[PDB]
Amino acid sequence: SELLVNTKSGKVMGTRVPVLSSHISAFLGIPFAEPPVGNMRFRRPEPKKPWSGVWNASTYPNNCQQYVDEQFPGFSGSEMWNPNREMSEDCLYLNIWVPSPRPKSTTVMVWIYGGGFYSGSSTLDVYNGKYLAYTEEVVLVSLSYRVGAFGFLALHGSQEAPGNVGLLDQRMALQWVHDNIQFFGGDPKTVTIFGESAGGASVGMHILSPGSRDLFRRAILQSGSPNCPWASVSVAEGRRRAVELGRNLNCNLNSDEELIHCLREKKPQELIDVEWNVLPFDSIFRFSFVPVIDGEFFPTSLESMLNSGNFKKTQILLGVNKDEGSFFLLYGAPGFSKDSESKISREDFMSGVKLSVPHANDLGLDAVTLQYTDWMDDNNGIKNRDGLDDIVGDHNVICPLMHFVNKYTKFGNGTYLYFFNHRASNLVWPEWMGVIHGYEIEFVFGLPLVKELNYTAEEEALSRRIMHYWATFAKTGNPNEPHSQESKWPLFTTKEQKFIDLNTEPMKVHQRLRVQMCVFWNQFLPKLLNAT
Amino acid sequence: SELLVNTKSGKVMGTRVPVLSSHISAFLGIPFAEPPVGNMRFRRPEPKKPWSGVWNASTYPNNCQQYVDEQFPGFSGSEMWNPNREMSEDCLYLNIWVPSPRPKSTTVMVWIYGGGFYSGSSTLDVYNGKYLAYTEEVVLVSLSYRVGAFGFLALHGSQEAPGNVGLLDQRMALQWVHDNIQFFGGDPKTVTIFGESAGGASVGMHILSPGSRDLFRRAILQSGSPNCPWASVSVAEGRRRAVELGRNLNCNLNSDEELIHCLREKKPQELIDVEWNVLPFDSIFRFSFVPVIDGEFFPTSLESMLNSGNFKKTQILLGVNKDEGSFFLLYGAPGFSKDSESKISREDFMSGVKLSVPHANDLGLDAVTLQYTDWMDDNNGIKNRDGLDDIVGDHNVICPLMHFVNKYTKFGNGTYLYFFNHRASNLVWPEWMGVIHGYEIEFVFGLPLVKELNYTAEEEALSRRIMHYWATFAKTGNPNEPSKWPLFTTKEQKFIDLNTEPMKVHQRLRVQMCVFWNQFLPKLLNAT
Ligand SMILES: *[C@@H]1O[C@H](CO)[C@@H](O)[C@H](O)[C@H]1NC(C)=O
Ligand SMILES: *[C@@H]1O[C@H](CO)[C@@H](O)[C@H](O)[C@H]1NC(C)=O
Ligand SMILES: *[C@@H]1O[C@H](CO)[C@@H](O)[C@H](O)[C@H]1NC(C)=O
Ligand SMILES: *[C@@H]1O[C@H](CO)[C@@H](O)[C@H](O)[C@H]1NC(C)=O
Repeated sequence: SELLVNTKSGKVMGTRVPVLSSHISAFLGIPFAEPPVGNMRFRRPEPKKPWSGVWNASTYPNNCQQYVDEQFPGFSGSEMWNPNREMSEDCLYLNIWVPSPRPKSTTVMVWIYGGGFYSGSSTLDVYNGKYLAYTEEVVLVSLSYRVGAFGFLALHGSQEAPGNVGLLDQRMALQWVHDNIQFFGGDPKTVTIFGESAGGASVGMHILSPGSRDLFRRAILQSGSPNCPWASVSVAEGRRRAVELGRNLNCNLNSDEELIHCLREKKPQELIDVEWNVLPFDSIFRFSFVPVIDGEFFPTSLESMLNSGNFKKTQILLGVNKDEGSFFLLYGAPGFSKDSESKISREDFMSGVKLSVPHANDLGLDAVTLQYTDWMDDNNGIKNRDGLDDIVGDHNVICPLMHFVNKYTKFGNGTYLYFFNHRASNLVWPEWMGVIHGYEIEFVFGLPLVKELNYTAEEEALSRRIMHYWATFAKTGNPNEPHSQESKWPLFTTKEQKFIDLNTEPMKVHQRLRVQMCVFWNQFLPKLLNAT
Repeated sequence: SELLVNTKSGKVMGTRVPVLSSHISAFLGIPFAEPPVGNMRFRRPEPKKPWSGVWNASTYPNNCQQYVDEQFPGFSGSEMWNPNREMSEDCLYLNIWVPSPRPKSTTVMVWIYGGGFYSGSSTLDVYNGKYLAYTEEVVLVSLSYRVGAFGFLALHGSQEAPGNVGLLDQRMALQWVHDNIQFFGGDPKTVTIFGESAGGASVGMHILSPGSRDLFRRAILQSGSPNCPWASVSVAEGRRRAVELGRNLNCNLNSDEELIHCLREKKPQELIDVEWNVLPFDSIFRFSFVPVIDGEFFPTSLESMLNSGNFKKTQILLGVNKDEGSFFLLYGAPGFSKDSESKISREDFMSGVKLSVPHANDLGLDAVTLQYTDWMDDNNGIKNRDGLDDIVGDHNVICPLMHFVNKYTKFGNGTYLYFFNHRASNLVWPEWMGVIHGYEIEFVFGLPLVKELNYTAEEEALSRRIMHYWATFAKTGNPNEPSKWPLFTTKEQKFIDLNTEPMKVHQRLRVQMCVFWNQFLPKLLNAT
């Protein structure tokens, strides 16, 4: 049968799902590892031992234990990111969308959800893969990984909670695709991994990690890179937060054994109710438990690896959105509201920069302030809002990614940079937020194609050309169809540094995405802070 | 006789001079101090001893001993600033232009030449005071002071070479005006001291110094303020440079007394030939012997005086030119030429900022570089040239003056700020230099009023309104006579452009860059 597939770990039964007046096969909730429960919490994942019979893979699996956003109860703008299925530590499953009839050895694209490494699910509506798998004729995989303490608690030295197990969970799902995707009509030699935000950081992390390199062909990074200030911590910082989590729950802090054993006795929600209390400073765009530069998953410092070219050399397609930071200012900085224009006073602007660059000293803070303050009009609420907006987006996403793209391009075999700046017609968030963090995803996933979602005709075209760029890139390493016809997305070179805007208007080629601000964030500020 | 005046020091005989198809009286080279020669070298000035008979005040006096610019021989653009009389240590004299007939108790304006404290003359053509004295009916005086080591060699503690004697020469000339100007129809109670560059800084220094405050009513500072980075040094740096000047001339350095006896045996030119060797860094807009913060002429640090309001409270009228730094890049920065557009490679730009901010560490240099580099086009020679140009102008003149203006206005009784940006139609310097340092001077002195100088009619009108602003201000404390030049307040921070077009009011002159130069860089350097 088309829906019955025999994998290396057991039989699986999918379900025929309708998609845009047609249909396709979907294998949902396929396990790829042993439930990391009990004495398995915090430990490296273990392959799902083979099962007998037929696994019912017709419904979405559970979502990993995570923090749930309740800021705006009922609001679709925020609710669309919360788990839409029951949470559980038993959450290591992957979803697959196969074109019907089943391809022979077609391109495969593996999605890695974002969520600051503290949240995220593979079952969200904006990640429904039937549209992209169907339209571009690709085998689309949806993986999952442990988040928060459950996936990144790190006590370097210990083997019970070594850290980066969330990254290892992803790697095991990738090793699984490598071993069984051929049975679903996918070609394991042509697999592309792509993700947004924390997911984009992950992709760049597999690009770097020797243990992940051979498990994929190419990579796509959306609004995130391995070197983001919020994407990792030192073993020292990791241990401290680990111990502080224990302190927070009254645990025996004498040994990693006692601390860990204590943590494993707590219910999931207990660890989550205190998750945010371990951060070093009051801040925005900083998450408690994230990847650690251990010296194993990451041989050396991310920078030294980027400089020496120690990473997979292949093709990459990456980019960012116009307003990466508004979402985070709305939730954590004073003066911001989703119900107003959020004009910021000079006082709140100041509080906003300290909140945005929590690791900076006074001199650093003055440098940032000066770099984004129009001193002829310092009391302009609008310029203060947008300035603070750019600070958050530049420091946390755009510039770290530009540093990555420039370093990588020195060794890579092809780079394609994009600047997504389209404000969706049916956006439910206030206009001041602009092109919000995560809102290029619904276009990558073809949501604009479904009529009842009420997107405009031009947004459907944008979605269609974006999915095609992604898919064509996945298949060939180039988003452009060889001597096709339409405008050509140019390669990003260390010399020209070209990139295109992604929106509903004709293609526009640009150069040096936000160099001025990024030179500040990538070169000057670091030297300023390093000096004291 | 109108040309014969009895001063408290002795008789003076002036000379009737023609000015724009008319005449006025001119008393040139009147001694106000004892010749600071021989044993008087480096010492505070001594009042001129009364003479008997009639002093011939019909011709300009000597210019003080100074380094002479020879970069462009014959070139009028640089020549107009060189001594135009015999140089001599016997140079403490002042000149006076009195409108004819001799007015009765009228406004007095005292000019103090600039020149980095290492040069300058009161006899230059651009300082001829007949046009301004005539046109605005004011009594115009140009004084003189010792420059270079002769006026600022400072060995604090010593009474033989205490430093700041050049500022004192200035003060003695003012004291002389305060005592004798009434005899020329001047009103000692309505005296305005004005100067450009080093002279503008001097004006600001008299504004701060308790010993100078009662000798004048109001002040005008052009392209200079007391707090300029090149306008002063500490007693330690002053001594260090002094001792180094000795080292350069194989002088006995065992004691100040021996070092000083040695320096006094040398001919003026021997001191000058080594003057520049005492600077601490390779640099531009940095001069060897300048005023020193001694705790005497300057009670405490310039900044503390500005903060505590420890200075004369009155009306001030000051400004800067659009391109203050081009003159200095041309003489000391790589890539610059007088006969070229001077596009600056990226390499020359780098060494250029290094030369402009000699005291900064590497982080400071990166900060300055980042602040002035358009990274979407960093290999643009024009932008690199203009950028380096603004760095030198902003750091040395504009921002230091703006910090001064903002501090003063908190206690002052009236501030009028200007931004002069009119490129002379008949300028001999290349276009890239723009509105050059010192070139608003010819307008203040009304040179555009003389037909054979080939200025345009609009430049003559500009000169006339500038002179009237200066004179009216000098005369009432307001450049406006009852388009209004708005008063500068700490709140509005208004200022006007000074050019051939109609008046345009603006706010916060170069505030973005000056926040960097006045607040961020200093803090960066103090922390690193
Ligand atoms: C798989 O589960 C779905 C959802 O309840 C159900 O409709 C389907 O019949 C199940 N498959 C079998 C035959 O167990
Ligand atoms: C990629 O590598 C191939 C083979 O080494 C080479 O021919 C090609 O020029 C490279 N392309 C890029 C964009 O570096
Ligand atoms: C004053 O000195 C000048 C300069 O030599 C001389 O020409 C003039 O005749 C002198 N005045 C008189 C008449 O004493
Ligand atoms: C100047 O001083 C007078 C007298 O004290 C005062 O009334 C006036 O407001 C002051 N003007 C300015 C510009 O400060």
